Amino acid sequence: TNTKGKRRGTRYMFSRPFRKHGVVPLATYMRIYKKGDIVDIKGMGTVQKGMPHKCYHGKTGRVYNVTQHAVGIVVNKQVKGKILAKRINVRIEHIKHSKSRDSFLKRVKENDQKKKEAKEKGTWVQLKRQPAPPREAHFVRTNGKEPELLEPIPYEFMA
Amino acid sequence: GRRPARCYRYCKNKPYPKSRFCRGVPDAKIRIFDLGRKKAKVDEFPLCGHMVSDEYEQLSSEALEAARICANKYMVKSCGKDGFHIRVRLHPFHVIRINKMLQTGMRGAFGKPQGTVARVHIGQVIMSIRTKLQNKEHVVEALRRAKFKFPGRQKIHISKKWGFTKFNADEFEDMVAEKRLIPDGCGVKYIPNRGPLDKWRALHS
Amino acid sequence: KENPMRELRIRKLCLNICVGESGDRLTRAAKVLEQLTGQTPVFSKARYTVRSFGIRRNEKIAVHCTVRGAKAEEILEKGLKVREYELRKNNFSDTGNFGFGIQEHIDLGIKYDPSIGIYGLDFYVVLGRPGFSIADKKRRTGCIGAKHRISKEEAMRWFQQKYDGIILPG
Amino acid sequence: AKSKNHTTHNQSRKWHRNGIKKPRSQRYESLKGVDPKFLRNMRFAKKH
Amino acid sequence: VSPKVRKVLQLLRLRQIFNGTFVKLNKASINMLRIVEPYIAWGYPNLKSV
Amino acid sequence: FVKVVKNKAYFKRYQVKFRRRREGKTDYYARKRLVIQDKNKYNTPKYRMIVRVTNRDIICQIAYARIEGDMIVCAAYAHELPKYGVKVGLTNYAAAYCTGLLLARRLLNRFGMDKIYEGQVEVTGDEYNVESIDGQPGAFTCYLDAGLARTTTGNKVFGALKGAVDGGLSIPHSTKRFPGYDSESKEFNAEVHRKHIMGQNVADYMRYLMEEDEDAYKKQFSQYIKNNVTPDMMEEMYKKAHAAIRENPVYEKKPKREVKKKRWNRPKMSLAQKKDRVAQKKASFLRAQERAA
RNA sequence: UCAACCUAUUCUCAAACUUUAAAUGGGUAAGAAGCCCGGCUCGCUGGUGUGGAGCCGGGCGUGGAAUGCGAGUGCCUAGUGG
RNA sequence: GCUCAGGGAGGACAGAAACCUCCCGUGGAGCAGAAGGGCAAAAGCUCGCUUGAUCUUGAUUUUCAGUACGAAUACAGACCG
RNA sequence: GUCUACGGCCAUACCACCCUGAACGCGCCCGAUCUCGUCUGAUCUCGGAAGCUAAGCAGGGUCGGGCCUGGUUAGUACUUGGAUGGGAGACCGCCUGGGAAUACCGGGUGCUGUAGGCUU
Ligand SMILES: [Mg+2]
Ligand SMILES: [Mg+2]
Ligand SMILES: [Mg+2]
Ligand SMILES: [Mg+2]
Ligand SMILES: [Mg+2]
Ligand SMILES: [Mg+2]
Ligand SMILES: [Mg+2]
Ligand SMILES: [Mg+2]
Ligand SMILES: [Mg+2]
Ligand SMILES: [Mg+2]
Ligand SMILES: [Mg+2]
Ligand SMILES: [Mg+2]
Repeated sequence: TNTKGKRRGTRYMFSRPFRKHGVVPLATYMRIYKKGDIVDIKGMGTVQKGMPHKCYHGKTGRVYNVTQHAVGIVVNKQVKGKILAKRINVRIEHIKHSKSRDSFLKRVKENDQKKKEAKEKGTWVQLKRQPAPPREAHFVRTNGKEPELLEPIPYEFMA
Repeated sequence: GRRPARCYRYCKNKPYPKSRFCRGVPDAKIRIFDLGRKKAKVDEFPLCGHMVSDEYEQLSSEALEAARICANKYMVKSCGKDGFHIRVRLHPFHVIRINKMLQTGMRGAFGKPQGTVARVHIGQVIMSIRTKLQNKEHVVEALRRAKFKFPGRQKIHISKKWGFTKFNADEFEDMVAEKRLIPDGCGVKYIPNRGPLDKWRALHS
Repeated sequence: KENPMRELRIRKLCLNICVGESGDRLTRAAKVLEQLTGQTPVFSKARYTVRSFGIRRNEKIAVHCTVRGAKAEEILEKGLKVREYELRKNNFSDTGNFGFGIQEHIDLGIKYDPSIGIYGLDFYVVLGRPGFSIADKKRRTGCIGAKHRISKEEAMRWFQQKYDGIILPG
Repeated sequence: AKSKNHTTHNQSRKWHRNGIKKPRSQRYESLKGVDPKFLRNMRFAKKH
Repeated sequence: VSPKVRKVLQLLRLRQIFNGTFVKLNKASINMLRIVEPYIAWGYPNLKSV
Repeated sequence: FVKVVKNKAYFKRYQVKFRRRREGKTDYYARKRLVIQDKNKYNTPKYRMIVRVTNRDIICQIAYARIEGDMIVCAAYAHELPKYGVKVGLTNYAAAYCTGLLLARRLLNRFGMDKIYEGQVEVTGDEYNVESIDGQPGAFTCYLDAGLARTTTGNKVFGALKGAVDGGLSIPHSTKRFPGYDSESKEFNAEVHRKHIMGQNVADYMRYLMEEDEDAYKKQFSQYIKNNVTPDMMEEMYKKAHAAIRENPVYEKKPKREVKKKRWNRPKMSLAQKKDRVAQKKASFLRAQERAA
């Protein structure tokens, strides 16, 4: 059986990247988190206070509490057959905002501005994102030259 | 009392080297790897012939040295004493294990280190010969006699490289004449156009 | 004419006496070079324990000082007037630093006391130049560049133009 | 009398037979665990 | 059936053997068909086929 | 020989410090413990009073940290003290107090809390710290930032601290480091601190040298002699400085000049020029060798 | 000369080595519980009707990827654990 | 407040190795231990002052049945360094 | 064009050597009475301005090492899925998709926020 330590098997997980050791940069401290900000977890070995458990490295949750040095977030952990939306308390530097919510917020304010525009004009814009359609019909100009002939080059055992 | 090589012939386990963890490995049998007139510059052996392999198998250290001796004997009777350069391009690092019986059985089953093998990919060179341009059939016959000391099926290929160098034989003399290659014994050193040009003027003076 | 901020000036003269024992021998050697310099010394402890020397770890076995400025120049001129203003060539470090070692401190002009005895001294003078405070100050620590360092030959020609000394090779 | 020791074989089909049900999504989840000084402040702000 | 393929077949509404369904093509749908693709034969039908 | 320490492997696995830590100007340990707002405070600024004492003037700024940089709100330098009446001597404890006071009164006039929060109108030297009064808007609190001065007793950093404290900034501090706190008996007399604030150590040393020997006096204090500051000038000169600072604190900017755009540095050599110069080096070396042969 | 050394080169490796570093895969999101305004409360935070949070009040529906399908929830419970 | 292992060059007895100095020195040292992570104006070494190794209710993580004990993480109320 | 004070991202900024720096600065520098601290005013602290770009630092150079970023290596190695494919095996080929890394060869060598100077 394996051991059941809190940090077992995290040799390459909580270690810093190559040539990014040293002092933590201070933007990661100066960022501010409201409640309901969608937040990634990425644990870090330069600090040990407030470590997210190795079940949560990479997982993304939602902030339900912000404190003086740490936030409390609500992440989904899957254990054997169920999913638990559970509360953890993570210090501020194991954490980034998720841009997955920010791209949606950009698209919402863009859809709302071009809904409040082109309602007075009368035209009907498209707001859903249809997926990448098949390529429509198009001519290919072979301007001048014949296409280049290819053939498989014969086997030479170069080893 | 060594087990026959058909036991430890396939690349079965994770590569398991003689290290801090597997200590007490008995000494590998092959230890001389390069011989012949190995103190000879690359201007005077143009031909290179490789015993290349064709099976993803494990060659043993004893088979490597038996093949070394079988090539060496034939080339010292054929191409004089010091008119060649043999080098075995495999060094055995994988150590293999032996669970010996004599009554426990299989409880506590993990082998003592027995011997040392080399794991060989498809197209990985086993032995390689550096000779002159008219001792080509002697190279072919030497590696053909050395195939029968190895398990599995090996091929023989005369290469387009100038000896034991990574540069092509039709371009070697042109490059060394225009001073991009500098002889230093068994090999040759390449000269880029990236250095400080004090080395450039030192070459061209 | 040369730029007056490249003057070869001594930065410190550090002296020591390694007695190899503790107690009375060491404390009277401390009294020796306090009597020499005019400032109290510091006892240098031993890092290791090596029983072929008879010293053990953290045992006080040396006495040293560092003197500056004018007092350094007077002590240095007394050491060169005991060795006749004549030094070997190997006495010069690659960084231009030099130094030597004298046999008994009576020769400097220190009056003898039988409660004191005699001790050999080791003089070591590190030179400088205006600007070597850069590598030692706190707030913006930098190095000192290549044109401003002290080479071995430009230090020994300083020696034999400022003390008019004789260096002998070997 | 040895036996098989650990297995997670039929566990996947056992889980997805009733389905991996994602957690209960509700507006207005609770407030226990929130910073109690902030929760004092919130209760006075509701009280007045 | 591998369970990923069973789920994509349940979304394509091919349950029994030798059923058929029209499917319009886009980037989501071609990847959905290609996860299934040892289990289906899918083509570009004529107007007579429709 | 010796094995080369600074080889390819050394330079490729070498990790730098930060830029400001390479130049040594900032201490990131103290900077992180000093500027980082509590995360429940939620974008509320955390103000600092930076004191940096140079060789020839004293820079006192206030600063709160954002992600883009450090926003400075107010700035006060020692080299604008001739506007207020300190002619020269810009890097002593007295000018440190004056620029701390100037920083405080200039910031409070920028925020419009100048009639409120006078602080010590007259300076005493003992402990003070301004209390925020009720109904009127609260006092400005900023925390002191000394950087890399070894914060021992009598530091001009703490001179500028007492300047901002008597100006009306509510900087938390204790009177252990002001000049006057004797380390043996552990008290803090105010009149010795007041002598250091009014520069009476300098005036007493001025009278000391002009009694002892005049040559070292003229070598030591020379711009005082050019600007005719006798030791009897000193205390009322700093009092007039404190009065002028407290009754006209706002800063006048110098107007922008039409710059003629002359290039003082050699611009970056281009690729065509550098491969052309190495072509010329190779051609010139070959022709010099073949005409020497 | 033969050595260690040192400097560029070269042959072969690593489950418990690594600068690089895939495929498969793991979370989150793809709106009405969302946006945008107007305003009150707080003993928390506070240069600052500051910051945050909570409460009212109003206006916004193109239901904001594809595809498929009616869903959520509560008892009691056998058998199983070679 | 200082920089470590190691190496180079000097220096009375002194040496392969005691001590003093200069220079290079991205951690090649140290942090009690087994190893892995982590760390350079520190988490290392040396000082100064000390008892937050204290009183107290909750929440959460960790193995988990999502139960205990242990260990740990943000807080909160004092009393302090 | 440029610098100081505080910085952000932390080498496109580092490291070795060389050249050039007008004005303001930043420095080196001159001192130790007082504050302070040492074996030593070297450091730290404190009081200054006789001198100097010599160093720091700033800008620039090197067929520079490094780093960053492209090409090549290569649709190679590897790889999700498939066959009643091959082979005695080892392993290999094919279909459906995804797709790296050295060596080698080019390009780049700090951007920039807030406050305040200089270039009368
Ligand atoms: Mg096996
Ligand atoms: Mg069985
Ligand atoms: Mg069982
Ligand atoms: Mg500090
Ligand atoms: Mg039953
Ligand atoms: Mg510390
Ligand atoms: Mg001095
Ligand atoms: Mg200079
Ligand atoms: Mg210069
Ligand atoms: Mg380069
Ligand atoms: Mg700038
Ligand atoms: Mg003009």
